[PDB]
Amino acid sequence: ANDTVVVGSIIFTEGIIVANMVAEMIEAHTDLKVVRKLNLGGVNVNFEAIKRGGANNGIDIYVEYTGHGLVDILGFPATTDPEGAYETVKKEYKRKWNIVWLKPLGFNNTYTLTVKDELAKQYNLKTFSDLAKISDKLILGATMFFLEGPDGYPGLQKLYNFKFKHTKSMDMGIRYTAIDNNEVQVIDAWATDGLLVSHKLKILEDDKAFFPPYYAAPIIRQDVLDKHPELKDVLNKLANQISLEEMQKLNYKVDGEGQDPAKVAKEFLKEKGLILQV
Ligand SMILES: CC(=O)OCC[N+](C)(C)C
Repeated sequence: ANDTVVVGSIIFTEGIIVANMVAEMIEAHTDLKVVRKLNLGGVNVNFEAIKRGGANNGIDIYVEYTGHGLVDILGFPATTDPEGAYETVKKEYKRKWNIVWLKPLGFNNTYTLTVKDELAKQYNLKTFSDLAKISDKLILGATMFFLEGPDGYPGLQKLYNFKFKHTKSMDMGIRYTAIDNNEVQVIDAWATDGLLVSHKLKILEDDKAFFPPYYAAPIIRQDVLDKHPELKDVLNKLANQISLEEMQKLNYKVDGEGQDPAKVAKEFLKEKGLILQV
């Protein structure tokens, strides 16, 4: 039959690694072949693509974050525990879109606000509220995802009354260079970022609990499951197989050591026995 499915990803390190793992798992454990589609734009492009589906110049599968689905359903930022966010997006995406959330991969790749350790020491910063009190002295460098998202800086700024001198929209790797050079003093470090535990930075505490959980999980069209039911158990073989620490190390293999994400993804799966060597 030569059936194929389309796995989509935004172009960023973690997204392409986990999309590749999904692709490798499908090709290793089923007869299906996988088109890897890369999307440019924000955290909405994959959602609109999966509504279209692989037969309609969209995608069939991608790895989504629970908190993004939660804020999209609610229309307002909220906080809840991981199960609250996961069960809510799973039930709602099935009802409204016939999209199936599979099990979480294991890590929570949340937004953070992060400063240099020395700045945190110079002002005894521990929390977002501590930072807000001195924010009028500081420049924020952040990803376009953070600056444009409803769950990002817009709602965060209003809750804490952040007063940064200005914000600079920056590519993901650039923002680490920028804080290192003191071009900015705060960045939206993401919890799994490969360069994070490598730059002498302090992650501050979200003391008012603005952000939702951001647990990554594969999601798939129901009609693709209807045609290839084996995909559910195959993709759920990834369930809880990637801790925060594991994801950070894979991200660093790409961003810090220059390895290509296809090789990084496949070697991880082989090392953990999730695929066998052919
Ligand atoms: C681009 C993207 O989807 O990144 C997911 C991580 N997060 C929640 C910090 C934005």
